Amino acid sequence: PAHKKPKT
Amino acid sequence: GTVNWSVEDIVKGINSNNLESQLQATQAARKLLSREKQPPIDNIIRAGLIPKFVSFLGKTDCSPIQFESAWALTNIASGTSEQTKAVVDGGAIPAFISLLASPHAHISEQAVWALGNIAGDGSAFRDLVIKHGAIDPLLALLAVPDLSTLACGYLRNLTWTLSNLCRNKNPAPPLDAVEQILPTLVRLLHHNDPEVLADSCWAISYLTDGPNERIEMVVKKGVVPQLVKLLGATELPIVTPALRAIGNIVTGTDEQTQKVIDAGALAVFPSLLTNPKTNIQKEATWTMSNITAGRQDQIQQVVNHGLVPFLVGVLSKADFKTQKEAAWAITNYTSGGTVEQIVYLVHCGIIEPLMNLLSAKDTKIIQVILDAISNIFQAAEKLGETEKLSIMIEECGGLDKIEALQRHENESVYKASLNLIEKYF
Repeated sequence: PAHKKPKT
Repeated sequence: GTVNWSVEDIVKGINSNNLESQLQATQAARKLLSREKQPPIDNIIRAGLIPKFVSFLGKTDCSPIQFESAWALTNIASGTSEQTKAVVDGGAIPAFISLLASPHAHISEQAVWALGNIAGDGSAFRDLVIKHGAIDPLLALLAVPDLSTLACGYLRNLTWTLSNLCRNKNPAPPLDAVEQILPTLVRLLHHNDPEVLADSCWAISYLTDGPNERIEMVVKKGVVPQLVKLLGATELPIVTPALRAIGNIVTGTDEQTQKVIDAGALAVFPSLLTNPKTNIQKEATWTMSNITAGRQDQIQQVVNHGLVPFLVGVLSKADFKTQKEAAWAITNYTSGGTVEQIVYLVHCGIIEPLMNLLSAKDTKIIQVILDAISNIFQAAEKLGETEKLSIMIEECGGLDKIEALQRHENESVYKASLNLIEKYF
């Protein structure tokens, strides 16, 4: 699963 | 508007002495940074904007600029390690932790999100977030009688950030931190949202990925029945981390493995070992290999649940990486099993698929299979049945594979091969 994720 | 500003326009506004102007420029930066086609993260960093963004986190009288800079910093922190480092170097960690207490749910959520990206960089930033004291305010956000009164997206983001505080090794998270987080994580593991459930399983899989003392911390919290329940879910995003956690656990002691069996995990494995997703079969077989490495009564559990034919199936036809795990499962079975248990294995048809895999170029799988043969011959010797088994390996073409492997590149392979020739053949 994602280590990091931006807000979109 | 604030749409499509230049970076120099953003700089000009943030450098004005005007808080409203600064707010307009920060929003403009947030919109640049929230575009999917290559956001100008390095440009924003090179313009020196991060310290100004971090100082805006503390402007309690202008909650809009708190939110906009929080969002901007979130998306910078979501980039490379160098980009996350720039957010950390700007002093953002204490400032986000203070924001966790904001009376504006969308601002505290944004702080939660940002800390998750920072902590998600690796163990060092993870432990820096913990040392700044993030865990107490995060857990306090989840201290409600019923989790389902929280906003779905807010609860999902908190679960995901907590799972990053449980993630990564070299080193694993601090023991005190894990043990402070675990009760909340156990509560999330019982929530009805599929995304909360997946990320909670992921967190548990991180905590069980280590030495037995770490596995024991989790198992002692009674989560294994819930893990087995989630193991049977229909949603593959839930099954995957649930199976990972179970497989991690059965790498611990025989007693920890027994708790997985007692909770009923073996009854799910007919479906797991035929699951159409390749990774599920691989990790289900890997899990099986560490159960057959256990006690004879635990091997007997594998027999009783009807799983040996399923191992024959995986060994007969699967992705090679799954077949390799199946080879391991068999060698572990034949290492610790009784003569009667090993005879049962042969009667289920293990010999021919085991022979066929002696054509693989993988040197480790040949060793593993050759070792299983010795174990199986050893059982036939305690019965005088060596001749009858020698014929079986011959009658399906196994001895062509064996009497050839004596001229193999690997020494341990050549040695076991000619040995099996000379002793039986």
